[PDB]
Amino acid sequence: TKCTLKSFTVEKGIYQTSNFRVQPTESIVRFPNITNLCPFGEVFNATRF
Amino acid sequence: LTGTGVLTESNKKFLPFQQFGRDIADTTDAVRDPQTLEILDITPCSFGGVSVITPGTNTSNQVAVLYQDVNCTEVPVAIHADQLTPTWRVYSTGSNVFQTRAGCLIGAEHVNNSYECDIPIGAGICASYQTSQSIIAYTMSLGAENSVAYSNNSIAIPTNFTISVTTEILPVSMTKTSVDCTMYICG
Amino acid sequence: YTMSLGAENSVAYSNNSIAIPTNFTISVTTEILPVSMTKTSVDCTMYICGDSTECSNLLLQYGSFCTQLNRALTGIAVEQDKNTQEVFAQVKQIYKTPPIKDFGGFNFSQILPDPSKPSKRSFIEDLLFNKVTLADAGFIKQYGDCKFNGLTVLPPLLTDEMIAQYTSALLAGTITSGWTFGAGAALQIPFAMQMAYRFNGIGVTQNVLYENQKLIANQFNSAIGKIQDSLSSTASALGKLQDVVNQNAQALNTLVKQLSSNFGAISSVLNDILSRLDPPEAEVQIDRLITGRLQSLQTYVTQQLIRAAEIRASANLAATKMSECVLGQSKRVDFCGKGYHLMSFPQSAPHGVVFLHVTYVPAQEKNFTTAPAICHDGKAHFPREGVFVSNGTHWFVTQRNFYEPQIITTDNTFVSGNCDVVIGIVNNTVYDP
Amino acid sequence: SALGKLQDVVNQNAQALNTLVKQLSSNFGAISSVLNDILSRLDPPEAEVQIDRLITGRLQSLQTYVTQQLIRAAEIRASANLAATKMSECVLGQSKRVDFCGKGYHLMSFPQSAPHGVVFLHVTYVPAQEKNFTTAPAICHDGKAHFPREGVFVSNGTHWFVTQRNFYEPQIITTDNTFVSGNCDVVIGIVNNTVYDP
Ligand SMILES: *[C@@H]1O[C@H](CO)[C@@H](O[C@@H]2O[C@H](CO)[C@@H](O)[C@H](O)[C@H]2NC(C)=O)[C@H](O)[C@H]1NC(C)=O
Ligand SMILES: *[C@@H]1O[C@H](CO)[C@@H](O[C@@H]2O[C@H](CO)[C@@H](O)[C@H](O)[C@H]2NC(C)=O)[C@H](O)[C@H]1NC(C)=O
Ligand SMILES: *[C@@H]1O[C@H](CO)[C@@H](O[C@@H]2O[C@H](CO)[C@@H](O)[C@H](O)[C@H]2NC(C)=O)[C@H](O)[C@H]1NC(C)=O
Ligand SMILES: *[C@@H]1O[C@H](CO)[C@@H](O[C@@H]2O[C@H](CO)[C@@H](O)[C@H](O)[C@H]2NC(C)=O)[C@H](O)[C@H]1NC(C)=O
Ligand SMILES: *[C@@H]1O[C@H](CO)[C@@H](O[C@@H]2O[C@H](CO)[C@@H](O)[C@H](O)[C@H]2NC(C)=O)[C@H](O)[C@H]1NC(C)=O
Ligand SMILES: *[C@@H]1O[C@H](CO)[C@@H](O)[C@H](O)[C@H]1NC(C)=O
Ligand SMILES: *[C@@H]1O[C@H](CO)[C@@H](O)[C@H](O)[C@H]1NC(C)=O
Ligand SMILES: *[C@@H]1O[C@H](CO)[C@@H](O)[C@H](O)[C@H]1NC(C)=O
Ligand SMILES: *[C@@H]1O[C@H](CO)[C@@H](O)[C@H](O)[C@H]1NC(C)=O
Ligand SMILES: *[C@@H]1O[C@H](CO)[C@@H](O)[C@H](O)[C@H]1NC(C)=O
Ligand SMILES: *[C@@H]1O[C@H](CO)[C@@H](O)[C@H](O)[C@H]1NC(C)=O
Ligand SMILES: *[C@@H]1O[C@H](CO)[C@@H](O)[C@H](O)[C@H]1NC(C)=O
Ligand SMILES: *[C@@H]1O[C@H](CO)[C@@H](O)[C@H](O)[C@H]1NC(C)=O
Ligand SMILES: *[C@@H]1O[C@H](CO)[C@@H](O)[C@H](O)[C@H]1NC(C)=O
Ligand SMILES: *[C@@H]1O[C@H](CO)[C@@H](O)[C@H](O)[C@H]1NC(C)=O
Repeated sequence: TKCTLKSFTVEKGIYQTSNFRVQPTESIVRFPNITNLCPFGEVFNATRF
Repeated sequence: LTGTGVLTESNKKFLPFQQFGRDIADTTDAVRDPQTLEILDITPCSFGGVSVITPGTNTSNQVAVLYQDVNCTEVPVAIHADQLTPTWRVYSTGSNVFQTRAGCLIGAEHVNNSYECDIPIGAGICASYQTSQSIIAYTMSLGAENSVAYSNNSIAIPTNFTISVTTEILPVSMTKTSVDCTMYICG
Repeated sequence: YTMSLGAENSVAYSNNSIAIPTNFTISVTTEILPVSMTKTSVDCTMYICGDSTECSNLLLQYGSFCTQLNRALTGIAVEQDKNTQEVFAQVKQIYKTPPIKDFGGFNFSQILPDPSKPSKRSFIEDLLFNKVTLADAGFIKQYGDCKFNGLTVLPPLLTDEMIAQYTSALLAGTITSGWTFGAGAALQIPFAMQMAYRFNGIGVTQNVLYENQKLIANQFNSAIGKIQDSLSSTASALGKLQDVVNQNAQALNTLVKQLSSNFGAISSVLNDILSRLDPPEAEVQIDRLITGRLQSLQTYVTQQLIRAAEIRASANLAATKMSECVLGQSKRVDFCGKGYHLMSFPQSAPHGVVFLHVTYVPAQEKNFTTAPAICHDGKAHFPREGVFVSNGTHWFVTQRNFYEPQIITTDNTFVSGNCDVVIGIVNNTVYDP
Repeated sequence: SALGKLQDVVNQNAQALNTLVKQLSSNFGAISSVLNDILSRLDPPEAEVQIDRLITGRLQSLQTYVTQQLIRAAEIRASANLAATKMSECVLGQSKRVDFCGKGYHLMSFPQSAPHGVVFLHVTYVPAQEKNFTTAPAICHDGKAHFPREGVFVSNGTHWFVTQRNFYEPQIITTDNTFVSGNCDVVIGIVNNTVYDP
């Protein structure tokens, strides 16, 4: 309240403040099931080039 | 889609072909996990609905905190009390923890006696600094109750009187400000 | 068509012809006034830059726009609380009606609190609460179920139970004491004698009440019944109040919809801008977005300020009506319903008040011959309080607003001058008791 | 604190101005909030962009300040109109409007100036000490019903007086205090008594 009002002294009353309290945030990444795989198996391990 | 928030078990029933929920402002509300066919509600992790009740720093430095529309068990998870300074964890749990219809009030001693409102909190609850001294929260009083001894053949007539001088203050004028536009913008 | 102003009605004016009512009606009208808005609050940092450190750092360059917007909204909410406080909290104590309802035959059961109820609201209060739908709001309805997006609706300081208690105290004070409870300590008085006071206050002798008391009571009850029917029939009556709500909702809705605007940037989504462009140009894009959202917030705040000024004017008017209308008896014409004012009864409503104005309306009118004075013995006699009338043969003196002829006597009339001055004086005999 | 309402106003204006001053410290997206530094560090090709950013930001601040001033001035004008009406109907006359000139019945008012405002001292009359009495809406005397001209009938237990309704001043009931109308078979609650005839 003191800094949000830009003063070292605070009068009586109920002030509405901001939200300075930060919190550490982890990261998550989600993608669908891996499907639709190329023919690389038969391209690299092909019988004859 | 990408975003920031808290993922919680949802209650909705997404259609078989819908993936991402959406509010009326084209904003993500719930999502379907790409691997597990479960719907997760995304509640943003930030609380700005926090009010600080304080008596004047001249009188004391004790304060109370009001969190808007929360239960008293959801407070250390709504504001993430576990990742806060330990001096903020005083004002997230404890013994002075009232549950008003407006939210969670912390640091105010809940009393039963009603008094004239001093610092309005909300939903009929007002707080004040009183006696050794501490902050108290109470259902504000609307005035001392009374009963009129009314009957069809009884009248109350005054016999004395008082000349009362009351004071009504009304603002009349402001300060005649003047701004030099070009000097202010382009001095 | 070319709209008609009203029904043509020529008045049969004549220099010696007066029209005096012979009967009346006790009419109850309804006056609806808004008293408060919804105490909306916006978390500006979370609205503009919801959970994004870089966006918050960029927004911190723009100084204290965000702070002053929050301060303005807090002032608005405080002003609404003050408006409600000043309109309703005008009684020092909390009176309650006695169990006996011997109110001279008048039936107040539709405005006094209902005993078998937890909210202590009257029938009309329940009607008003059930006639204010919230299905057309959108944001104000979806937030009441819990729209957590940095926008919150603070609850009013005085709960509906407290507002009902205040209206109950005012109503009980008015019924059981008249106007004394407003000036100071409540001084009891039979309700019939209070209505006699009011009739004297409108220039109608008190006996008129006592000679037609039951009929008037029935009329009042009937009028209250009609009000019930109106509330039961027309939902749109409280339009104004609903409109207010709607307007606020629309504002909020507009504000919310502004989150979907690019304001000239490449995308309305902050994260896409951050991930897609290099910082030198992502900074320009986020500056565009910040300027756009700040302008939207400024427009919303200005509209809220103007609408709150409107609501403050309405609340001041409502407080003045409560002071001069309930706590007393006003002589201001059409200030407390059409007709001569008798009394008024407040009733709560969602973010507003509804006054039932009980007024007196002349109904059945008769033509009488009139004179400006009467000449008895060369002297001119004028009525002390009333007017001379003639049914064709004899001259009586009656009160102006109700035909009650009385023999002309030296106690009804006062002498002044002689009969050579007054233009239109007639000859008659002033009986001397 | 009694005159807080005035101070608030003053304070608000000050705050406004103060904020305006602090608004000169903002970049609004520019590379510096100081015009002199931008002019000393950049050529017109990019000084134009920086100064445009500064101009837009400061113009927005000015517009916000002006709109706030306009709305607050409208409020203060409404309050001043109310004060003018209060002076017209409160000092220069005698208002029967309840609570419009202080709690209680209005007697008079005295105005006093004050920095950016006025203070009304409302002198009002307030009943203090009260007594119960038995009352009747009217009294029969000779079959005919008598109603009080101004005031109500009261009884201290044995006798009946007629008193004005704002101050207990019991007077003997006579034919100059009461007027006749009809007969007393209609009034509900009427009581028998004698009307002394001078
Ligand atoms: C004044 O008007 C009222 C209503 O028009 C009259 O009351 C009516 O009286 C008749 C018989 O006299 C009844 O049949 C009606 O039912 C009454 N109306 C209502 C609404 O109750 C009243 O008599 C009139 N009085 C005078 C002096 O004209
Ligand atoms: C006042 O009017 C109400 C009507 O709103 C009366 O209530 C009705 O009373 C009758 C008989 O007493 C019942 O049959 C009805 O069911 C009641 N209706 C409601 C809605 O309560 C009430 O009795 C009247 N009071 C007096 C003293 O006459
Ligand atoms: C005007 O009113 C007076 C009094 O009301 C009438 O005088 C009385 O009229 C009744 C009949 O209506 C007679 O029985 C009385 O004898 C009359 N009294 C006197 C002293 O003569 C008068 O008749 C009315 N005149 C008109 C034209 O209606
Ligand atoms: C009510 O007041 C009246 C008058 O104020 C009292 O009348 C008294 O009557 C007796 C005999 O009739 C006189 O001797 C007294 O002088 C009267 N009093 C006065 C003040 O003049 C009456 O007694 C009072 N009754 C009650 C019950 O208080
Ligand atoms: C006031 O006095 C009159 C008498 O002058 C009372 O009238 C009598 O009433 C009774 C019953 O109430 C009848 O039996 C008598 O015949 C009536 N007398 C006359 C002359 O009419 C009247 O009741 C008294 N009032 C009160 C309230 O008691
Ligand atoms: C080719 O076969 C070997 C084993 O025989 C396997 O490890 C490798 O992954 C195969 N290559 C591709 C492209 O699948
Ligand atoms: C992904 O795989 C898991 C288990 O293999 C399965 O339960 C789930 O339904 C799959 N989802 C999709 C979208 O294929
Ligand atoms: C708080 O607890 C009550 C149960 O008493 C519950 O109804 C309410 O939903 C809870 N609040 C929230 C925000 O879930
Ligand atoms: C208030 O009263 C309730 C009973 O209604 C009681 O349970 C509670 O302990 C009381 N609290 C205080 C602080 O007196
Ligand atoms: C009225 O009150 C004043 C002051 O309290 C007192 O001096 C005076 O005697 C009182 N008058 C009566 C008639 O009681
Ligand atoms: C009064 O007289 C005029 C014409 O002289 C007539 O039009 C009107 O209807 C009359 N009204 C009554 C109540 O008699
Ligand atoms: C009225 O009376 C006066 C004397 O009192 C007389 O002079 C006059 O002629 C009379 N007028 C009429 C119309 O009777
Ligand atoms: C009314 O007007 C007529 C016509 O001019 C006139 O003869 C009569 O004296 C007037 N009477 C009054 C009372 O004005
Ligand atoms: C009037 O009577 C009521 C009924 O008991 C009582 O409570 C009250 O104190 C009385 N007041 C006076 C002034 O006698
Ligand atoms: C007052 O009411 C009672 C019953 O409630 C009745 O007996 C009495 O006659 C009434 N008195 C008056 C003056 O109305």
